[PDB]
Formats: sequence, structure tokens, C-alpha cells
Amino acid sequence: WKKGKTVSIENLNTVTDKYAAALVPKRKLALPVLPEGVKKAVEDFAASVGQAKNASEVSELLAKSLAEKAVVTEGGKVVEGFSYVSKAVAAKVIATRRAEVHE
Amino acid sequence: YLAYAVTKKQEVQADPSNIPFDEVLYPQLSEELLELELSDIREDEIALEKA
Amino acid sequence: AVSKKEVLYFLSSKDAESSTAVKSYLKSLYAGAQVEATETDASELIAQLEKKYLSAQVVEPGVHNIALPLGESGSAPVKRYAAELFNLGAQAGFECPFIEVSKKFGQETATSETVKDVLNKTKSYVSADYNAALNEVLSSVEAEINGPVLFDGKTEGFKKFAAKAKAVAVSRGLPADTILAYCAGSANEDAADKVSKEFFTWFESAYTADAAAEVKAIEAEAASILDRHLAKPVAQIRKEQASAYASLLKRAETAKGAKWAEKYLEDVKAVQWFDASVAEAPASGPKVAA
Amino acid sequence: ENDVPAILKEIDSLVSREAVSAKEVSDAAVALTYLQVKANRRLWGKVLEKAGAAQDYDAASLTNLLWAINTGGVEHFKTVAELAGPAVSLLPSLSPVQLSIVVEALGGAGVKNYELYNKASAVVVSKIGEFKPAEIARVLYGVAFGGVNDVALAKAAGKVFASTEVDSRTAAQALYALAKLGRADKATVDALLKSFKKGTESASDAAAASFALGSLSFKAEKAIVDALKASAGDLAPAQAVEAAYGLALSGATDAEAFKALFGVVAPAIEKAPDALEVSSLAQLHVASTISGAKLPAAVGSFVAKAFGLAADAARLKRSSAESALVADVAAATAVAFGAQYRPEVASAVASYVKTAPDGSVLDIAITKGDAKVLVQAVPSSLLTSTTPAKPLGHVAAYSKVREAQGYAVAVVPANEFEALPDQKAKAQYVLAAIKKVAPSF
Amino acid sequence: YLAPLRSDFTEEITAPKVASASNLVNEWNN
Amino acid sequence: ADAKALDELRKPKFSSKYLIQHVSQKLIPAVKEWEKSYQP
Amino acid sequence: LTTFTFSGLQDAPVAALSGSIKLNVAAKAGKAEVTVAAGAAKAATQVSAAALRKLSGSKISLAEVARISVLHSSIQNYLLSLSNERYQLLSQWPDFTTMYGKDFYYRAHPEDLKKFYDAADEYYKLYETVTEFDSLSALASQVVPNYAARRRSTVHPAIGSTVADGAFTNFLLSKQ
Repeated sequence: WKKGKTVSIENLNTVTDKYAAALVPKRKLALPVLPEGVKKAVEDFAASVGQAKNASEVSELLAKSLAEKAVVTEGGKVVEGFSYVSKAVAAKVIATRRAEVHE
Repeated sequence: YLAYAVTKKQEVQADPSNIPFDEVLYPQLSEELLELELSDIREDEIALEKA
Repeated sequence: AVSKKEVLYFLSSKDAESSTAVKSYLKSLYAGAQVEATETDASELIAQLEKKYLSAQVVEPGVHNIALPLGESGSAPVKRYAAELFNLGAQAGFECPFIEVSKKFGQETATSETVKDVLNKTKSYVSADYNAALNEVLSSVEAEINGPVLFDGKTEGFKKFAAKAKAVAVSRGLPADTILAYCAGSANEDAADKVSKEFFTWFESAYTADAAAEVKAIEAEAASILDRHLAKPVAQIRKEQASAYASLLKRAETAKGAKWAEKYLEDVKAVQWFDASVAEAPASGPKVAA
Repeated sequence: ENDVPAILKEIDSLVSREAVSAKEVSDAAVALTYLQVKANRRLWGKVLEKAGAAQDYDAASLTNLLWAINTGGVEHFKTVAELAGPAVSLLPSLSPVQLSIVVEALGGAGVKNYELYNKASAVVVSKIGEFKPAEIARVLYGVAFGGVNDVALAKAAGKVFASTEVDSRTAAQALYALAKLGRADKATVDALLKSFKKGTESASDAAAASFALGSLSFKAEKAIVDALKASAGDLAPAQAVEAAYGLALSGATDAEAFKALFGVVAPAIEKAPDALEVSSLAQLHVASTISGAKLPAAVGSFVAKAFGLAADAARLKRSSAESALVADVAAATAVAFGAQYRPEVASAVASYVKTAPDGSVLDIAITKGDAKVLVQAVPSSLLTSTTPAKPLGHVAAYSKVREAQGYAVAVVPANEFEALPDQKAKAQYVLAAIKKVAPSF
Repeated sequence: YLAPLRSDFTEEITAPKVASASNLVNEWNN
Repeated sequence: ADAKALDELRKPKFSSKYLIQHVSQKLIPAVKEWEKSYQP
Repeated sequence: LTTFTFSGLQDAPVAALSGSIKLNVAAKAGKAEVTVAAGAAKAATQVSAAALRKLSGSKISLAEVARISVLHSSIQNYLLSLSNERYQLLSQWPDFTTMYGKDFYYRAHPEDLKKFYDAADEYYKLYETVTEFDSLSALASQVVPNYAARRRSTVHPAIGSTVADGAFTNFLLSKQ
């Protein structure tokens, strides 16, 4: 904002893009969403072999197999050789250790 | 302006890759939050190893 | 309506609601109405009180039509602001400020025979730094003559003070040799013209130095109002200004039938018209019919 | 191919941006007078908004702006008086051709900037051969309507108007300046009257020299009044009043001018009576009385009522050195009619305040049977600012309007009245002024 | 946005009482 | 409704002018009868 | 403006000084062929020397359409111009959201993090109250009534001390 002037909406929006660029984390899991451009490549192919009533579930197993092997991206570039321990994995390490010290 | 902000905040909050995982951002921290609760168990196990 | 004396003040005036009632009064006289007799009475105490409260109805809309030159570089916005107040006073029936405050001195000290008394009756109209600088020069002349310095002038004991108080006036920064020669004049008009051009050089440097000190005080008042207001949270501000707006609407709505409160609330409706006409087309502003 | 409402919309977009410089707001203003865009007021307002916002200013773009404000008929006092900032700072950089347009436009709007006119007169009287006589009629117009009684320019202007030949419009601008100053020196006014021999290119210079010869009370020039017999359709109705008022003050008998000049105003008053101010409506009651050219009955009855209003506004807002004079003349006209004591002087001056028949108030209105004598005092504001110091043309206007109402106006000027040493000598000058007008008193 | 109406005259001629500078610029820089 | 005027849009709004007028319509007719009935 | 004006088609502007609008006149003796060109529009008229003199016969008389007053708008413009000089130094505040991560949380002293989260809570208080621009219209009306009562003087609206001092020397250093 200048002294006599008026602030423009293309500069109010450039500022808002800097606020949402802080909402992305500095190191994130690339959990891949299956796009509908490749999701209908599956279910129409699974309608070709006549199994179209289970064509919905062949797509989710394609999505999950890409999801359980998700890679971690820091700045767009993947950090390979990075291991993380989930809060569902570490909550079973607590639960089996709570159950064997309770026994 | 508010119409652009509700679809820019949603453009990062509908994307599932932008979900913050403490296990991914801070790897050394999430192994220390584990050994706060596992060290509290190990104090209960030394009290039973002694008994 | 007008009471035939307000409309005579609003002829030379140029503010909008006075020029609207004159053009409504001038339209009536074209439609066969008789102009009433101007009152040949109301003795000199009543007459100068009617001038006081009729000039105040020409000054008060005129002050609100003059934009203050706050935070401007140069003297010409300050000289615009002083020239707008001069033409406002001329429309309100005042003379020049030099003629109108010298009339105030001769009215306050009509009976003062000692010069200590003119320093004590015109104390409200002269600077207290200049009232004190002429009271010290008074006592330096009061000690020599060992007598009250009289307000006659042809006494030689007067110009024992008057030649010393002239040295104060040049010390304060104003040329008293130029000011005195303007109000007395000279024989030829060629040498009266060059003392006129040296007087108005002081005079234009006097009201511009006086308008700018009036502007520099509004700048300093709004800066201390804002910095007190920027230190609050917003929820304190929004409920302090909604309380002062509500206390001032109930001040105007309990009094009804008065001309001031009916015209107050008509202006509350006219602010809401201004905000509604901007919301229709903000690139063009308010809708003005033409 | 040729579109005027299309180029106004693109000037409207030119002065609506945020970083508009001085040179295009100069050129948007110049383009708006050449296209005669009086009907679109907001587009003129968008230019004057961005004209005061401009911070850079050179000597060429300032005078193109001030020319366009002046000839455009556009008045806004806040913007124009803030243009004296660039005018003072650029004043050595200004040419004598351009310095006239600066002082004429700032002077013509009434900008009260004394150090502008004290500097812009000291340029002209120092290098006066550098100035064309049409370029000295503008600086003389500028310091006159700016409120400066500069006689050092007005005497040096007479050296140019008597040596170099001037145009019709140049002398009428120089006469209209002198009527504001009130100088009326016959060595300069007749030097400006030898220019009205070629026929006038405009009607406004014939109408302004009419007002200037009448308010200085010289007489009509017989080519200026014959110029108003055919070109009285180029004048605004407020411009046609001050033409006929200045003809009636200058003693014009030419009724073919007063037939034409009142043909402008009398339809306009019947169109909208509120359009002209009462200061200009009272000048029409003077003009319809002295030469006697009659108005319509709806107009002339209304304009005569507007002389009562404009006379009390000169009495309510009286200068209070006129009030100190009128109460002195009313006392000395009580001594002349016989009152040697203070309670019998002051008991008479309260009886002299009869009301005029048009609703006004006369301060000294004396009646003996049916013969009425008005004594009118004219302090300094209505006197000529030169060393003879005779009263200006407007005191003959106030005389002949009351004289048609039944009064014998005895005018007493304060350059003569207050030169008397004592009160009974002031009474004999008043009584000599009444016997000179009404011999039975 | 509206102010109380006053009907009073200024009989004196004084300097317009310049108020002193606030510390908000130095506080916000602290 | 909309597009009011110009000559009444030039009015300064919250000036006094009528509280001043309310005083002079209650001071002047109340002081006219003060000095016509005034004995020391 | 006065009643009669004496300018037009004599020492007139002959050409534009800008590039955003182009001007060319044909200065003849009697009339003038002017060509005005601004961008995608072109207009060329012919105005005579006696037609520019009827232009300043009826006056434009520009006037400002203000929300409350022209006086009140000049105080609010100054409060808006002062509120920018404080907004410009909230524009230079250091980015505290780059230190909100848990690797800055846990390295830090627990009280020096409470002071940091209160230094960030203060900026959102200072920033939300400098951008409350709808409160400046009610702030400008606190300056107006004390200013307008000073211009309601019994001497003059434009009287000050420097004029009244110099008119007191003309009163005192003359006789009586």
C-alpha cells in the first residue's frame, strides 16, 4: 500500500499465495491421489473382461499399492533412503509393550 | 478477495499430500515421543524384574 | 424559512444550504410576493448581537467546506487555506482581520487612560509572550518617569515607552516601521505604493504563519488521536465508537421538533445515501443527477 | 472519422488512471476547451482533481492548464489557488508570453497570493519592453482582480498604452482592470478608447469596456455602444446585465442597445429567476431606470424588489468605518437643521431612518411636507483611488434610483466631509450639499 | 462518524495548542 | 430515490448552523424584551 | 472567475505536450481548425475566436461532493495518510511464522517461547487495528468540533496571533 494510492487485488492475491505457501509442510509424504484420467483407464479395462461389478475394487487396490509405498518429498525432490515410523506403527510398539508388561 | 482466499486455503487443504505428519517432518522427535511412553513402561518392568 | 435578516446575509454567501434558501426566496418574489420591510430599530447592543449570530451562520457551513491542508509541502496550500478563510469572513460580514482586530482594541480600551490598562484589557487578543514583552518594557519606563505612563501619545513620556516597545516589535520579527506607515500613508501615491507592497509582504507572511500554526496543531491533534487509537484492540474500538454513535443519536432523537435535531437526523440519512450510492457503482462514485 | 463523444470517453479514461502526470492533465484540459464541454461537468472535475494531484510542473504545462481553466469558464478555488505553488517556483523560468496567462488566470479567479503578484509585477515594471501590450493587459488584470492595488504597474501600463497601439480586446481587458482598481486617469483611459475604432472581434470586450467606462463614469465611446446593438446575442445573461448597467452609468441614450441587451436577460429571468445573483439583479434595476428601457412586468417588478435586497446587504455588512461616517453625517445633518445640544442632535438621527418604498432602509431620509431629501455618504470604498478622488460610478446608480423614487439625493464624500475641522463646518458642508440639490431646504 | 454540535464562540486569540508527539513509532520499533 | 442533485449535495452536513440558529431564535427575541424592560 | 474573460485563440496552446493525447491547431485569422487525437479516437472541430469567448460566459463552478464535509474529508485523508506511515512499519516486521516448527519449539527455553508466541500475538493485534480503516471516519469527527469552534471567533475566522500582534503595534505605537 502506497501513500496516496490504492492496493490492487492482484497484489492482495499474491500475498494470499504466500500464506498458503506456508501451509505446505517442509517435508511431506507424496500420498498419491489416483486421477480420474487413469482411474477410468482401469474400470473400463475391467469392463472389457466382463468383471465390471468388481471394477471399482480393482482401482482402489491400484491406489492403495501406490499409497502404502509412498515416497517423501521435501521440496519437490524425493529423499530416498528416508525411513519414517508412523503413529499407527509406533502405537502398536506401545500396545504390545503395554500388553507384555501387563502380563 | 475473500472468495480467492477460501479457494486458495482449500486448494492446499483438499490436497492430501499437504497433510502434516510429525513422523515425516520431525523424524528424531517421533522416536522420542515413543521413548517417553516406552521408557515409562520400562520403569514398570524394572519394578517387576526386581520383585 | 428565513426571517428577512438571515436572507440578507446569505446573498453574498456561497454555501449550499444558504444559497438554496436564497434561490427559494428569489423565486417567491418573482411570483408576485412582497418583500417585507427591513426593521429600522434594534439599538446598537441588539444590532451587534444579531451580527454576531448571523455571521456565525455564514461562517459555520463555510468552515466545513474548506479543506484543511494537512500534511502538504509548501506555502500555497496554506495560502489557499488562509485565502478561503478570508473570503469566508468577507461573505459573513467581517472586514479584513487587520481592520477587525484593531477595532477590537479600540473597543476594549475606549476608556483606558494608562498604558498599563491597555495591556490588561487587550490581554485576550494579544500574545501572552508579547503581552509580557511589553509589560517588562512598561516597567523599565515606569521606573524612569516614576509615574503612570498615560495613554495620550503626545506626552514625551509616552514615546519614552513607544520608542522602546518599537524595538520589541522588530525583535519579535514584525516591521513596525512598515505597519505604522501603512495605516497612516503618505502624500504621493508612488511612495505609498512601495510601503503598501512592504506591508502586504508582512501581512501575507503573518496569516500564512498563523494558518500553518493552526494546521500544525490539527496535524498534531490527529496524530495523538490516532496513536492513542492504534494502541487499542479492535473490539475495544468497535464498541467505543458504536457507543459514542448511539449516545449521539439518542441526543438527537430525544429532542424532536427542533430545527437542529431534525436536520441532524436528515444528515444521518444523507450519509447512508452516500454509502448506498457508492455500493451501486464504486468506480464512478455517488450518483449526481445532471 | 470525426467523433466528439468518443474522444471524451477516452479523455475520461485518461484522467481516471492513478499516475497521471502534469503534461497530460494539461493536455486533457486544453482538449476540453477546444471541444466546448461545458455540459459534462464531471469530466471537467476529473481533470481538476488530477491537476492538483500533479507534483511536477514545468513552465509550458502550467500555462496550458491555466489557460484552459480560464477560457473554459471553470472555477474551482481550491485547485486554482494551489496552482500558485508551481507559479511562484517557476517564475524566473517563465517567459513574458506565458507569465501573463499565469497571472491572468490566478488573478481572474481571485487567488489571494501577494508574493506572487509582488514578484510578477516587479518583473513587468523592470523589463517592460519585453512585454507586448496585450501581455501587459493581463498582468494588469491579474493584480487588479487578485486584490492588489499596485499603481506601480498601473502607471507603467499607461506608458505602454499611450505609446504602442493596442487591440480592441487588449484595451477592454485593461479597462476592466482599471475599473476594479478605480483609477480613471484620463491620460490612460482615452489612450484605450482610441482602440475601439476597428470594430470588435468579440462581444465581451464591448461589454466589459461598457462596465469599465460606466463604473469609472467617463461616458460612452459611441463605437462601443454601437457594437452592442448587433452582437448582444454572444453574451451570457449575467454578462448582458453588466453591459447595460455600465451603459446606464456612462450616460448612454442609445436605446437600440438597451433594446438588445435586455433581450438577453428578460427571457433568462423568466426562464429561471434564481439564476442571476441579487448583486447582478440590482444592476438591472439601475439599467432599466436610468435609460428607462422597460422590462416585462413580471421581470421589472421582481428586479426592483431585488434592489431593495441588495441595498440592505450593503447596509447590514457595512464596513463600520462607513458606519462611523454615516452616523457622523447623520449627526452633522442634525446640526444643520438646528440642534446645538447633544440630546437634541441624537433625537433627530433616529428619525432619519425612514424605510425606502422598495423595502430598503435609508439612513438619512428627511421630509419637509412632500419634498424628500436623501443624504448619502460614500466613504473611500466608492471613491477613485487617485489624487482627485472623485466618487465612482456606482454612487450615481444609487442616486438616480432613489431619484426616480422621489428623493433629491445629496451625495457627501468622505474625502471632503472629514477634511472639515469642526462639527458646525461639517454641518455647513452638508447644508451646502442639500441646497445644491434641493434649493427649498 | 458524527460529532456533537457546539454553539460557542472563541473570544480569545491564542496559539492553537500543539499537542506533543506520541511514542507509538518508537514503541512499535521497540 | 438515487441521483439526488448537486446543489443540495454540496451541503456540509454536521456543521452547527441550526444550533447557532436555535440560540439566536431564543436569545434575540428574549433580549429584545430585556432592554425594553430594564431599570437599574 | 469574473464576469468577463479575455483569453482564447490568441497566445493559445498550439500543440500537446503529452504523448497520450495529440493536439494540432490551424491558427488562421478568423477561425481555427483544431485536430484532437487521443488513442483510438480522433475528433477535429473548427472553433472561431468569438466562440471561445462565449465559453466562459456560463461558469462551470466545480464543487466537491463529500460524504460528511470537505473539512471532515481532509482530516480523514490525513488520518488515512498517517495510518499508512504506521502500516509501512508493520510492513517491515520479521516473519515469525518461519519459527513455528517443533524444531524451534523444543530447542528453546520455555519462557522465551511464551514471549515469542506473545510477540506474534501482538503483531496480529497491531495489524488488525491499523487496518481498521472504518474507524478513521469517527476519529476525524473528534478533531472537527474543537477546530470549528476556533474558527467561530468573535474577531475573525482567519485571525491569529501574528496578525493580532502586528495590529497591536499599529494600535499602541500610534497616538492614544
